[PDB]
Amino acid sequence: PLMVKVLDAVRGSPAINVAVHVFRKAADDTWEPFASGKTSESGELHGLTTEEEFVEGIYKVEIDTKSYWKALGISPFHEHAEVVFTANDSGPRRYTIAALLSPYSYSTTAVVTN
Amino acid sequence: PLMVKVLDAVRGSPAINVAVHVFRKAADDTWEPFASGKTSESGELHGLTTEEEFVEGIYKVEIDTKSYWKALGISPFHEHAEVVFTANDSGPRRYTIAALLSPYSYSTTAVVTN
Amino acid sequence: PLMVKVLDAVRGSPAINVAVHVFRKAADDTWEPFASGKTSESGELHGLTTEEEFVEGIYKVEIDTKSYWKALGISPFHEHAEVVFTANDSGPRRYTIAALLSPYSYSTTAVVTNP
Amino acid sequence: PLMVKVLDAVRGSPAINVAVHVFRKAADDTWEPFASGKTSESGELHGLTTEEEFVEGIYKVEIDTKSYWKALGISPFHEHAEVVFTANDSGPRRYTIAALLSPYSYSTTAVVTNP
Ligand SMILES: O=C(O)c1ccc2nc(-c3cc(Cl)cc(Cl)c3)oc2c1
Ligand SMILES: O=C(O)c1ccc2nc(-c3cc(Cl)cc(Cl)c3)oc2c1
Repeated sequence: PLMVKVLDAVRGSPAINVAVHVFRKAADDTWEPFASGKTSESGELHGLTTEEEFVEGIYKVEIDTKSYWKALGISPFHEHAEVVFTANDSGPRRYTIAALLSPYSYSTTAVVTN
Repeated sequence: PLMVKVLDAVRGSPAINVAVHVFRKAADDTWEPFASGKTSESGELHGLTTEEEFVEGIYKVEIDTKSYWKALGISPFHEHAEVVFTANDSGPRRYTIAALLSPYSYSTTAVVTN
Repeated sequence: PLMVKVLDAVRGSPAINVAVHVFRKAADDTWEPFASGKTSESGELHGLTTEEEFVEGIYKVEIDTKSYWKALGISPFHEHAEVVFTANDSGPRRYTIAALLSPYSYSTTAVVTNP
Repeated sequence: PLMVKVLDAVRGSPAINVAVHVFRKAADDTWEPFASGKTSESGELHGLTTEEEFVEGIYKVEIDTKSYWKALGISPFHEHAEVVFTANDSGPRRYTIAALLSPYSYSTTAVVTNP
C-alpha cells in the first residue's frame, strides 16, 4: 500500500541506498516510528507496510538526502526531505511517494491509485 | 531502450491517454517522425522503439499536455511539453523520460540506466 | 536574510496568503518557534528575522500548503511542505526558500547569497 | 510584458548568463525569431519585448540549458528547455517564465498577471 521512489536529478539515475524513515503521528502529536529501509538499485523501497497495518492517519516520510549527497562527495543544502500527508480510506488504495533530488532542491509528488 | 512516463500533479495519478510523439533530428535540422503512442493506465508508454532503431542522435519527445488538461475540463498554459535530448552510446542504455504535469507548470527528468 | 516565495502551479500566479512558520532547533533538540508570517499578493514573505537574530542553527521552514489549498476549497494531499537546513554556519548568508505548489505535489529550491 | 527567470538547483543560485531565444509562430506555421537575451547576475532577463510588439500569438521560449551547463564544464542531458504557450489572446497580460535547472532535469512554471 506504500512505496517510496527516489530519483537523482544530477546524475539522471535512481537514488540508490538512500535511507528512508516512515513515522505515524500519535495521539499526543509526536511522531512514532512506523517503517524504514534503504532504496534499492531502482531507487525504490517496497515492503514498508501491509494493508492491515497502514490505517488512516498522518504519516511522515523522511528521506536522508544529506547522507546521499555526502556519499557522492557533494555538499547539499537540506538536512533531509520530509513528506507529510494523510492516508484516507475514501481515496485510492495504493500510495507511491516519489521524490526528485538535487543538491539545493527537491520535488515530490504522490501517485495514488487503485 | 526508450520509455515515457507522465504523472498528474493535480489529481495525484498517472496521466492516462496522453498523446506522445517522438521525433529524430534529421541532417537538415528538421524533425522527422520517429515513434508515437498514448500513455497507458499507468501513465507509461512502452514499445516506442527497438535497440536497432534507436541510434545516437538528438530526439524530441512532445507530450500533448493541452489536450490532456482540456479533456479534464481544465484550461492549461502550455501548448505541449517538449523534451529534447541527445542519445549517447557511451552512457547507459535505457532511457526513461518522466514528466510531472500541472496546468501552468511541468517538470521533467531523465532516468538513464543499464 | 530570510525570504520565502511561493507560487501556484494550478493558477499560474503567486500563492497569496500562505502561512509560514519557521522553527530553530534548540540545544535540547526540540523545534523552537522562531518566526512566522504570511505571503503577500506577490507570493513573498519578507521581514521574518534580522541578521542579529538569525544566528547559526538548523532551521525548519514550514509552508502551510494544506491550509492554503483548503482556503481555496480544494482537498490537497500534503499536510505542509517542510524545508530543513543548516544556516549561517560559514557566517551570515541570505536565504530565499522558494516553493511551487500543486494539490498533490510541490517543489522547493534555495537561493543562497553572500552579501 | 515578458520576463524570464532561471535558477540553478545544483549551486543554489540564480542561473547567470543563460541564453534565451524567443520565437513566435508565423502565419505559415514557421517559428519566427522574436527576441533574445541573456540572464543577468540575478538570473533574470528583462527587456525582451514591448506591449506593442508582444501581440497575440503562440510563443516559444527556448532556454539554452545545454550551453549553460557546458560553459560550467558539465555534460548535461537536455539540449534546451522549450516553453510554448499562447499569449495575449484575451488581451495583454504580463508573463514570467521561470525555470529551475539541474543537469538531468528541469522544471518550469508561468506567472501570468493582468495589469
Ligand atoms: O512510480 C513510479 O514508478 C515512478 C516512475 C517515474 C517517476 N518519475 C517521477 C517524478 C518525475 C519528476 Cl519530473 C518529478 C517528480 Cl517529483 C517525480 O516520479 C516517478 C514515479
Ligand atoms: O518571479 C520571480 O522573481 C521568482 C522568484 C523565485 C522563484 N522561484 C521559482 C521556482 C521555484 C521552483 Cl521550486 C520551481 C520553479 Cl520552476 C520556479 O520561480 C521563481 C520566480
